[PDB]
Amino acid sequence: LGAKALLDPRFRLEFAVSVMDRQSGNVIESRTGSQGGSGGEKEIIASYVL
Amino acid sequence: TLVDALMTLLCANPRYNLASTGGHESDRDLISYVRGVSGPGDGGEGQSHI
Repeated sequence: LGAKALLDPRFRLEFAVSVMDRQSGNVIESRTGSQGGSGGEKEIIASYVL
Repeated sequence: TLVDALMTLLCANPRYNLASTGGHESDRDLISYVRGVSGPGDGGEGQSHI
């Protein structure tokens, strides 16, 4: 991992997903690391981002 | 989660939520079940996720 961090651009960032309300810019829910979510939770996020 | 609860009894080091990653890795600890941590809360100090 380290020898990726030190020489490759796209390994210097952690990615995260957030949910925002139309009527409010306040976070409704944001997820990264320790998903702790059912299998069905994953596949939605997957398909939508892709 | 029900199956995870049962699995804590039969195993030396049961891998919780295994079927989420097709056999790759486990995501959840043991304590969060006791704490009833309903997913990862929002970063605005949260406390609504436990």
